Amino acid sequence: DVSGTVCLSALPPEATDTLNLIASDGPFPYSQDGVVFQNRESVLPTQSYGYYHEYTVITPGARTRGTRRIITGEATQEDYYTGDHYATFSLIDQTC
Amino acid sequence: DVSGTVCLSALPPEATDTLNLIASDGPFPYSQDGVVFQNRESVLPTQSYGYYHEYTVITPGARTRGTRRIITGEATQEDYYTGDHYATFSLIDQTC
Ligand SMILES: Nc1nc2c(ncn2[C@@H]2O[C@H](CO)[C@@H](O)[C@H]2OP(=O)(O)O)c(=O)[nH]1
Repeated sequence: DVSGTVCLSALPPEATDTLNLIASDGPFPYSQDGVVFQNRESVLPTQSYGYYHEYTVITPGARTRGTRRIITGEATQEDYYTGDHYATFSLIDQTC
Repeated sequence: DVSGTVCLSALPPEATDTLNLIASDGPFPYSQDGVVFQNRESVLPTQSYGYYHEYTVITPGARTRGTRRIITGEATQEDYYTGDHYATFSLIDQTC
């Protein structure tokens, strides 16, 4: 299930950076940016393979790509944030 | 993010000195000169470990290494100046 909506202004600032890169189709910092998200645990609505894609939200100070991601779906403004490596997701509201 | 491009001639004269030392591969005045800059804070673009190196820009009168540095990247002409110990950076333009 999606755990509700979150305002974009409330997320780490790097979430805005990632959304801007998604809007321009990159260039992205990581080679794994833009791979298909398989939704293996069915936390997001079930869709055909390839509907969802994932992108890194950089965590400053982290030595890895970290645990923050944006997952896009195909619908307009269908962008989900996870801060916990795909355990929970929130729909991003870009208007607040 | 990088805060713009600045002409070399607009920087303190010591920045010119450090660039000339980098071009000759030293010798450098400080032992820390040439160590890897981690980009831990993700202020500069994401790159592999060892892409960036740090060099002192001497601050006149200081007893310590102070807060001024040049960070090189591996690309041609890719050099960043900070006067505030890595809080902000500007790209150096050696052509002006
Ligand atoms: N802030 C910061 N310091 C760095 C980085 N890479 C190397 N350093 C050095 O690591 C020290 C802290 O562990 C910092 O004081 C800085 O020392 P310098 O002043 O020698 O550059 C980096 O990515 N960020």
